[PDB]
Amino acid sequence: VLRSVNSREPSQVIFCNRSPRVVLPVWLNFDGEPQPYPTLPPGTGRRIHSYRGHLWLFRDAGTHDGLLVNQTELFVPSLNVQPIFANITLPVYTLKERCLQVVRSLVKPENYRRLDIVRSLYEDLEDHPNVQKDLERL
Amino acid sequence: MDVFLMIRRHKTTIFTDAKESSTVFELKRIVEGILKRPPDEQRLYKDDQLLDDGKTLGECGFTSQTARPQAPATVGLAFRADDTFEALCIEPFSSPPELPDVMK
Amino acid sequence: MYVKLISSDGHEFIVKREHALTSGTIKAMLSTNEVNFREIPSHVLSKVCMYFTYKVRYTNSSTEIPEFPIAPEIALELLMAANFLDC
Ligand SMILES: CNC(=O)[C@@H]1C[C@@H](O)CN1C(=O)Cc1cc(C)no1
Repeated sequence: VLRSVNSREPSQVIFCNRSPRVVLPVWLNFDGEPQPYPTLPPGTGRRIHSYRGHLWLFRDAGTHDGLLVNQTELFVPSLNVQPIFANITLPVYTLKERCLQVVRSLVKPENYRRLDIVRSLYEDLEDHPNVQKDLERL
Repeated sequence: MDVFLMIRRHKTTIFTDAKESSTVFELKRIVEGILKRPPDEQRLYKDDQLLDDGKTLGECGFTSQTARPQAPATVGLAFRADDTFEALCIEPFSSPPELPDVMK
Repeated sequence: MYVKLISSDGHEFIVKREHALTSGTIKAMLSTNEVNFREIPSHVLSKVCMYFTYKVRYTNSSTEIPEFPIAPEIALELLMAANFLDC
């Protein structure tokens, strides 16, 4: 359902990483399958040849944390009036999600069950961000 | 330009923002509205340095670069009992526990 | 106006009412301009208050949002407070 339109209409795009994260650009192919593209280091940009109606999303390359592009989740290349700017930024994560990111970055998944915290938190830590789960949408 | 602060005295912390162009006196009027103590019964500090009333927050070193929402700058506050100002004293926050075996 | 958030160790944090209302749990606790947190120490509660300012400053901003920093030593306890407050 959430997939790229096969328009065959070229659209020049600039991916601008305005985040402190290494960015993984993800293209949703014609079958709705997430296709990863080369990573973007923190303060860098990239010119990419894309197409009108194509669907893109951006995640942190190492942890898969969700990022924003032009203040929303999905980027759709439009008609070049020249190139379309894709401003990738950190969202304002909730304090809980931000904490889970830090705890996950320090503790190996085998050891989440060794932390002195409520049971519901072990499940929240194990429920890592994921493109597939995010694809609902809906 | 907004500057983000922590006004601290003993075990009291006020989280507030002000303009870089606003004065030390204007900050004392903010403290007045909250703590109910007039500006003449107040002394403001940047570390151990007493701040002059007519000086702007920017001139006192509170800039957008250093007085951020996620990392606000500390302003020390001292009250006068009568007569005689009390020494500047800020109670430190609690100590975090030792990092658990799995985090190090 | 302002509200007072008191830590388990007696530190009193005075924040703007609008900033504290960001927490649904706090909003419920005030509905009496003081909230006592018998389980949240000051090194955690001070960071919660920085989060409120960070959230209000950067929500619907369009510019560049910086990372909200969390020292590894504070992470576990901040996570537990965030989970309780639904921050
Ligand atoms: C170097 N550029 C790319 O890989 C872009 C990015 C994305 O739009 C899919 N894509 C393709 O070429 C795949 C494709 C060809 C045609 C024709 N329609 O789609």
